[PDB]
Amino acid sequence: GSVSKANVPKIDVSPLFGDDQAAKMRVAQQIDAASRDTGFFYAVNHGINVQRLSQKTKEFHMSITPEEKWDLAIRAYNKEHQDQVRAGYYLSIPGKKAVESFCYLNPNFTPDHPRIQAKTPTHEVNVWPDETKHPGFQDFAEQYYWDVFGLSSALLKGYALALGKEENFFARHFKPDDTLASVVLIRYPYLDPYPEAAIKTAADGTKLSFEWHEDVSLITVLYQSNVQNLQVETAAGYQDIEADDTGYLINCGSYMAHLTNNYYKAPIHRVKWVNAERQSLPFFVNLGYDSVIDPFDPREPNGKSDREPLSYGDYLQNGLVSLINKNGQT
Ligand SMILES: CC(C)[C@H](NC(=O)[C@H](CS)NC(=O)CCC[C@H](N)C(=O)O)S(=O)(=O)O
Ligand SMILES: [Fe+3]
Repeated sequence: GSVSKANVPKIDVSPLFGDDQAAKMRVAQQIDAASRDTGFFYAVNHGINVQRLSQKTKEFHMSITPEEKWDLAIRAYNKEHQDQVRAGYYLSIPGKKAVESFCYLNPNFTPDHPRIQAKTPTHEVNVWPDETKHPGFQDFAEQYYWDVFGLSSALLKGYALALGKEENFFARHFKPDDTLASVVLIRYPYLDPYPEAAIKTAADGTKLSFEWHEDVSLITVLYQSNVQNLQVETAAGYQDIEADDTGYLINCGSYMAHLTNNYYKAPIHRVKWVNAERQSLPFFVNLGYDSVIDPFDPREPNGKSDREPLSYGDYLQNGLVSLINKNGQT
Protein backbone atom coordinates (compact mmCIF):
# COMPACT_ATOMS: atom_id res chain seq x y z
CA GLY A 1 0.00 0.00 0.00
CA SER A 2 2.36 2.68 -1.28
CA VAL A 3 1.30 6.04 -2.70
CA SER A 4 2.98 7.68 -5.70
CA LYS A 5 3.07 11.42 -6.42
CA ALA A 6 1.15 13.25 -9.12
CA ASN A 7 2.96 15.25 -11.78
CA VAL A 8 1.92 18.83 -11.04
CA PRO A 9 3.86 21.16 -13.35
CA LYS A 10 4.69 24.72 -12.33
CA ILE A 11 3.51 26.95 -15.19
CA ASP A 12 4.78 30.52 -15.52
CA VAL A 13 1.45 32.19 -16.31
CA SER A 14 2.86 35.73 -16.54
CA PRO A 15 2.64 35.90 -20.39
CA LEU A 16 -1.16 35.66 -20.00
CA PHE A 17 -1.15 39.23 -18.66
CA GLY A 18 0.86 40.58 -21.62
CA ASP A 19 0.53 41.06 -25.37
CA ASP A 20 3.02 38.43 -26.59
CA GLN A 21 0.54 36.18 -28.37
CA ALA A 22 3.04 33.42 -29.18
CA ALA A 23 4.18 33.37 -25.54
CA LYS A 24 0.54 32.94 -24.51
CA MET A 25 0.19 29.92 -26.80
CA ARG A 26 3.22 28.33 -25.14
CA VAL A 27 1.52 28.84 -21.78
CA ALA A 28 -1.72 27.50 -23.29
CA GLN A 29 0.11 24.37 -24.41
CA GLN A 30 1.35 23.77 -20.86
CA ILE A 31 -2.19 24.26 -19.53
CA ASP A 32 -3.42 21.79 -22.16
CA ALA A 33 -0.84 19.16 -21.21
CA ALA A 34 -1.63 19.45 -17.50
CA SER A 35 -5.40 19.40 -18.07
CA ARG A 36 -5.05 16.19 -20.09
CA ASP A 37 -2.80 14.52 -17.49
CA THR A 38 -3.64 14.67 -13.78
CA GLY A 39 -5.68 17.87 -14.18
CA PHE A 40 -3.68 20.00 -11.71
CA PHE A 41 -0.96 22.56 -12.22
CA TYR A 42 0.68 25.28 -10.14
CA ALA A 43 0.42 28.83 -11.49
CA VAL A 44 3.67 30.66 -10.70
CA ASN A 45 4.75 34.24 -11.43
CA HIS A 46 1.13 35.21 -10.77
CA GLY A 47 1.67 38.66 -9.21
CA ILE A 48 -0.45 38.19 -6.05
CA ASN A 49 1.08 38.86 -2.62
CA VAL A 50 0.07 35.52 -1.13
CA GLN A 51 2.15 36.25 1.98
CA ARG A 52 -0.14 39.06 3.16
CA LEU A 53 -3.12 36.92 2.13
CA SER A 54 -2.09 34.18 4.56
CA GLN A 55 -1.26 36.71 7.29
CA LYS A 56 -4.64 38.46 7.29
CA THR A 57 -6.39 35.09 7.04
CA LYS A 58 -4.54 33.75 10.09
CA GLU A 59 -5.32 36.84 12.18
CA PHE A 60 -9.05 36.54 11.41
CA HIS A 61 -9.52 32.86 12.28
CA MET A 62 -7.52 33.12 15.51
CA SER A 63 -9.24 36.28 16.82
CA ILE A 64 -12.94 35.73 16.01
CA THR A 65 -15.04 34.77 19.04
CA PRO A 66 -17.92 32.28 19.44
CA GLU A 67 -20.29 35.26 19.66
CA GLU A 68 -19.17 36.68 16.31
CA LYS A 69 -19.33 33.22 14.74
CA TRP A 70 -23.00 32.89 15.68
CA ASP A 71 -23.63 36.43 14.44
CA LEU A 72 -22.13 35.56 11.03
CA ALA A 73 -23.23 31.92 10.83
CA ILE A 74 -24.82 30.55 7.67
CA ARG A 75 -28.32 29.04 7.80
CA ALA A 76 -26.92 25.54 8.42
CA TYR A 77 -25.74 26.69 11.86
CA ASN A 78 -28.18 29.55 12.61
CA LYS A 79 -31.89 29.24 11.83
CA GLU A 80 -32.22 33.04 12.10
CA HIS A 81 -30.14 33.59 8.94
CA GLN A 82 -32.38 32.09 6.26
CA ASP A 83 -30.77 34.24 3.54
CA GLN A 84 -27.26 32.87 4.26
CA VAL A 85 -27.09 29.73 2.14
CA ARG A 86 -23.58 30.47 0.80
CA ALA A 87 -21.98 33.45 2.55
CA GLY A 88 -21.15 33.58 6.24
CA TYR A 89 -19.24 31.61 8.84
CA TYR A 90 -19.06 27.80 8.85
CA LEU A 91 -18.67 26.78 12.49
CA SER A 92 -16.47 23.98 13.71
CA ILE A 93 -17.95 21.50 16.19
CA PRO A 94 -15.33 20.63 18.85
CA GLY A 95 -15.08 16.87 19.24
CA LYS A 96 -16.98 16.21 16.01
CA LYS A 97 -15.86 18.57 13.24
CA ALA A 98 -12.46 20.23 12.94
CA VAL A 99 -12.85 22.41 9.85
CA GLU A 100 -14.26 25.94 9.96
CA SER A 101 -14.37 28.64 7.31
CA PHE A 102 -15.73 31.99 6.14
CA CYS A 103 -17.19 32.28 2.63
CA TYR A 104 -17.94 35.55 0.84
CA LEU A 105 -19.20 36.37 -2.64
CA ASN A 106 -19.12 39.17 -5.23
CA PRO A 107 -18.83 42.45 -3.26
CA ASN A 108 -21.02 44.05 -5.94
CA PHE A 109 -23.96 42.00 -4.60
CA THR A 110 -25.60 44.82 -2.64
CA PRO A 111 -29.29 45.60 -1.91
CA ASP A 112 -29.15 47.71 -5.10
CA HIS A 113 -28.13 44.76 -7.29
CA PRO A 114 -31.01 43.49 -9.48
CA ARG A 115 -30.25 39.85 -8.68
CA ILE A 116 -30.60 40.68 -4.98
CA GLN A 117 -33.75 42.70 -5.70
CA ALA A 118 -35.19 39.75 -7.64
CA LYS A 119 -34.07 37.28 -4.91
CA THR A 120 -32.36 35.07 -7.48
CA PRO A 121 -30.89 31.89 -5.94
CA THR A 122 -27.12 31.75 -5.27
CA HIS A 123 -27.06 35.57 -4.96
CA GLU A 124 -26.51 36.91 -1.44
CA VAL A 125 -25.19 40.06 0.22
CA ASN A 126 -21.96 39.36 2.10
CA VAL A 127 -21.90 39.48 5.89
CA TRP A 128 -18.87 40.93 7.65
CA PRO A 129 -17.58 41.11 11.23
CA ASP A 130 -17.35 44.36 13.17
CA GLU A 131 -14.74 46.65 11.63
CA THR A 132 -13.33 47.74 15.00
CA LYS A 133 -13.02 44.13 16.18
CA HIS A 134 -11.35 43.02 12.91
CA PRO A 135 -9.61 46.15 11.61
CA GLY A 136 -9.04 46.14 7.86
CA PHE A 137 -10.35 42.59 7.41
CA GLN A 138 -13.21 43.45 5.04
CA ASP A 139 -11.03 45.80 2.98
CA PHE A 140 -8.36 43.10 2.65
CA ALA A 141 -10.94 40.45 1.77
CA GLU A 142 -12.71 42.51 -0.90
CA GLN A 143 -9.42 43.57 -2.49
CA TYR A 144 -8.23 39.95 -2.52
CA TYR A 145 -11.44 39.00 -4.33
CA TRP A 146 -10.51 41.35 -7.17
CA ASP A 147 -6.81 40.45 -7.04
CA VAL A 148 -7.64 36.78 -7.65
CA PHE A 149 -10.39 37.78 -10.09
CA GLY A 150 -7.68 39.35 -12.25
CA LEU A 151 -5.45 36.28 -12.08
CA SER A 152 -8.39 33.96 -12.80
CA SER A 153 -9.37 36.08 -15.82
CA ALA A 154 -5.90 35.63 -17.30
CA LEU A 155 -5.95 31.91 -16.50
CA LEU A 156 -9.25 31.69 -18.39
CA LYS A 157 -7.48 33.17 -21.43
CA GLY A 158 -4.94 30.35 -21.22
CA TYR A 159 -7.65 27.69 -21.04
CA ALA A 160 -9.46 29.25 -24.01
CA LEU A 161 -6.34 29.27 -26.19
CA ALA A 162 -5.47 25.74 -25.02
CA LEU A 163 -8.82 24.51 -26.39
CA GLY A 164 -8.30 26.24 -29.75
CA LYS A 165 -10.64 29.16 -29.05
CA GLU A 166 -10.30 32.92 -28.98
CA GLU A 167 -8.76 34.08 -25.71
CA ASN A 168 -12.03 35.55 -24.37
CA PHE A 169 -14.07 32.36 -24.91
CA PHE A 170 -14.49 31.93 -21.13
CA ALA A 171 -13.46 35.34 -19.80
CA ARG A 172 -16.30 37.16 -21.59
CA HIS A 173 -18.73 35.38 -19.23
CA PHE A 174 -16.56 36.28 -16.20
CA LYS A 175 -17.56 39.80 -15.18
CA PRO A 176 -17.34 41.83 -11.94
CA ASP A 177 -21.00 42.89 -12.11
CA ASP A 178 -22.47 39.38 -12.03
CA THR A 179 -19.88 36.68 -11.25
CA LEU A 180 -21.04 34.04 -8.78
CA ALA A 181 -17.41 33.38 -7.82
CA SER A 182 -16.68 32.84 -4.13
CA VAL A 183 -13.76 32.95 -1.73
CA VAL A 184 -13.62 30.54 1.21
CA LEU A 185 -11.13 31.17 4.03
CA ILE A 186 -10.74 27.67 5.47
CA ARG A 187 -8.91 26.89 8.71
CA TYR A 188 -7.85 23.31 9.38
CA PRO A 189 -6.74 23.24 13.03
CA TYR A 190 -4.13 21.31 14.92
CA LEU A 191 -5.92 19.32 17.61
CA ASP A 192 -4.61 17.17 20.46
CA PRO A 193 -6.35 14.86 20.84
CA TYR A 194 -7.81 14.89 17.33
CA PRO A 195 -11.49 13.81 17.33
CA GLU A 196 -11.87 10.52 15.48
CA ALA A 197 -15.42 11.59 14.58
CA ALA A 198 -13.80 14.31 12.45
CA ILE A 199 -11.76 11.71 10.51
CA LYS A 200 -13.23 9.70 7.63
CA THR A 201 -11.83 6.43 6.29
CA ALA A 202 -11.61 5.99 2.52
CA ALA A 203 -12.28 2.65 0.85
CA ASP A 204 -8.52 2.12 0.45
CA GLY A 205 -7.92 2.79 4.16
CA THR A 206 -6.64 6.37 3.84
CA LYS A 207 -7.74 8.71 6.63
CA LEU A 208 -9.43 11.78 5.16
CA SER A 209 -10.72 15.18 6.19
CA PHE A 210 -12.90 15.50 3.07
CA GLU A 211 -13.94 12.72 0.72
CA TRP A 212 -13.57 12.42 -3.05
CA HIS A 213 -15.34 14.96 -5.25
CA GLU A 214 -15.18 17.05 -8.38
CA ASP A 215 -15.12 20.80 -7.88
CA VAL A 216 -18.29 22.79 -8.53
CA SER A 217 -16.72 25.52 -10.67
CA LEU A 218 -15.40 26.36 -14.09
CA ILE A 219 -11.88 26.32 -12.65
CA THR A 220 -10.64 26.53 -9.07
CA VAL A 221 -7.81 28.88 -8.06
CA LEU A 222 -6.53 27.68 -4.70
CA TYR A 223 -3.90 28.90 -2.24
CA GLN A 224 -2.79 26.59 0.57
CA SER A 225 -0.21 26.82 3.32
CA ASN A 226 2.80 24.48 3.36
CA VAL A 227 1.08 21.31 4.58
CA GLN A 228 0.66 18.43 2.11
CA ASN A 229 -2.89 17.06 2.11
CA LEU A 230 -4.35 16.82 -1.40
CA GLN A 231 -4.56 13.69 -3.56
CA VAL A 232 -5.79 13.35 -7.15
CA GLU A 233 -7.35 10.15 -8.45
CA THR A 234 -5.75 8.49 -11.47
CA ALA A 235 -6.39 5.13 -13.12
CA ALA A 236 -3.63 3.71 -10.88
CA GLY A 237 -5.16 5.10 -7.67
CA TYR A 238 -4.80 8.30 -5.70
CA GLN A 239 -1.55 10.24 -5.99
CA ASP A 240 -0.18 12.83 -3.58
CA ILE A 241 -0.16 16.47 -4.70
CA GLU A 242 2.87 18.25 -3.27
CA ALA A 243 2.36 21.49 -1.38
CA ASP A 244 3.60 24.86 -2.64
CA ASP A 245 2.73 27.93 -0.56
CA THR A 246 4.07 30.35 -3.19
CA GLY A 247 1.89 29.34 -6.15
CA TYR A 248 -1.78 28.79 -6.92
CA LEU A 249 -3.05 25.25 -7.44
CA ILE A 250 -5.33 25.24 -10.49
CA ASN A 251 -7.82 22.62 -11.64
CA CYS A 252 -11.00 22.42 -13.69
CA GLY A 253 -14.46 22.00 -12.22
CA SER A 254 -17.30 19.87 -13.53
CA TYR A 255 -18.66 22.74 -15.65
CA MET A 256 -15.47 22.66 -17.73
CA ALA A 257 -15.77 18.88 -18.08
CA HIS A 258 -19.34 19.28 -19.32
CA LEU A 259 -18.63 21.95 -21.94
CA THR A 260 -15.56 20.15 -23.34
CA ASN A 261 -17.32 16.75 -23.50
CA ASN A 262 -14.91 15.59 -20.76
CA TYR A 263 -11.87 16.55 -22.86
CA TYR A 264 -10.66 18.59 -19.87
CA LYS A 265 -11.88 16.38 -17.04
CA ALA A 266 -12.79 17.70 -13.62
CA PRO A 267 -10.12 15.83 -11.63
CA ILE A 268 -11.49 13.84 -8.71
CA HIS A 269 -9.55 14.71 -5.57
CA ARG A 270 -9.75 14.26 -1.81
CA VAL A 271 -8.21 15.82 1.30
CA LYS A 272 -6.11 13.58 3.55
CA TRP A 273 -6.35 13.95 7.30
CA VAL A 274 -3.29 15.74 8.68
CA ASN A 275 -3.02 16.93 12.29
CA ALA A 276 -1.44 20.25 11.35
CA GLU A 277 -2.57 23.87 11.55
CA ARG A 278 -3.06 25.03 7.97
CA GLN A 279 -5.06 27.32 5.69
CA SER A 280 -6.87 26.54 2.43
CA LEU A 281 -8.16 29.55 0.48
CA PRO A 282 -10.00 28.51 -2.70
CA PHE A 283 -11.40 30.97 -5.22
CA PHE A 284 -14.13 29.12 -7.12
CA VAL A 285 -14.27 30.66 -10.60
CA ASN A 286 -18.01 30.80 -11.30
CA LEU A 287 -19.69 32.58 -14.20
CA GLY A 288 -22.92 34.60 -14.18
CA TYR A 289 -26.33 33.20 -13.33
CA ASP A 290 -27.47 33.40 -16.97
CA SER A 291 -24.07 32.46 -18.42
CA VAL A 292 -24.30 29.70 -21.02
CA ILE A 293 -21.33 28.22 -22.91
CA ASP A 294 -22.06 26.11 -25.97
CA PRO A 295 -20.46 22.66 -25.52
CA PHE A 296 -17.92 21.36 -28.02
CA ASP A 297 -15.67 18.33 -28.52
CA PRO A 298 -12.03 19.14 -29.39
CA ARG A 299 -11.45 15.48 -30.37
CA GLU A 300 -13.93 15.71 -33.27
CA PRO A 301 -12.86 17.30 -36.58
CA ASN A 302 -16.09 19.33 -36.67
CA GLY A 303 -15.86 19.94 -32.91
CA LYS A 304 -19.54 19.01 -32.62
CA SER A 305 -21.00 17.99 -29.26
CA ASP A 306 -24.48 16.69 -28.50
CA ARG A 307 -24.52 18.01 -24.92
CA GLU A 308 -27.11 20.59 -23.92
CA PRO A 309 -25.99 24.15 -23.19
CA LEU A 310 -26.18 24.42 -19.40
CA SER A 311 -26.98 27.68 -17.62
CA TYR A 312 -24.36 28.27 -14.96
CA GLY A 313 -26.78 29.41 -12.25
CA ASP A 314 -28.73 26.15 -12.39
CA TYR A 315 -25.45 24.21 -12.51
CA LEU A 316 -24.13 26.00 -9.42
CA GLN A 317 -27.34 25.62 -7.39
CA ASN A 318 -27.62 21.89 -8.11
CA GLY A 319 -23.89 21.35 -7.68
CA LEU A 320 -23.54 22.93 -4.23
CA VAL A 321 -26.59 21.08 -2.86
CA SER A 322 -25.37 17.76 -4.26
CA LEU A 323 -21.90 18.28 -2.77
CA ILE A 324 -23.42 18.93 0.66
CA ASN A 325 -25.57 15.80 0.35
CA LYS A 326 -22.61 13.68 -0.77
CA ASN A 327 -19.71 14.95 1.37
CA GLY A 328 -21.59 16.54 4.28
CA GLN A 329 -22.24 20.06 5.52
CA THR A 330 -18.88 21.83 5.74
C1 LIG B 1 -14.26 23.40 3.74
C2 LIG B 1 -13.42 22.16 3.45
C3 LIG B 1 -14.18 20.90 3.84
C4 LIG B 1 -12.96 22.12 1.96
N1 LIG B 1 -14.04 21.66 1.07
C5 LIG B 1 -14.46 22.43 0.06
O1 LIG B 1 -14.16 23.61 -0.05
C6 LIG B 1 -15.36 21.76 -0.97
C7 LIG B 1 -14.52 20.98 -1.97
S1 LIG B 1 -13.65 22.01 -3.17
N2 LIG B 1 -16.19 22.74 -1.65
C8 LIG B 1 -17.27 23.28 -1.08
O2 LIG B 1 -17.63 23.00 0.06
C9 LIG B 1 -18.03 24.27 -1.93
C10 LIG B 1 -18.15 25.64 -1.28
C11 LIG B 1 -19.03 26.59 -2.08
C12 LIG B 1 -19.16 27.94 -1.38
N3 LIG B 1 -19.78 27.76 -0.05
C13 LIG B 1 -19.98 28.89 -2.24
O3 LIG B 1 -21.05 29.33 -1.89
O4 LIG B 1 -19.40 29.17 -3.37
S2 LIG B 1 -11.53 21.13 1.61
O5 LIG B 1 -11.68 19.89 2.27
O6 LIG B 1 -11.66 20.92 0.15
O7 LIG B 1 -10.38 21.92 1.88
FE1 LIG C 1 -12.08 20.50 -4.29
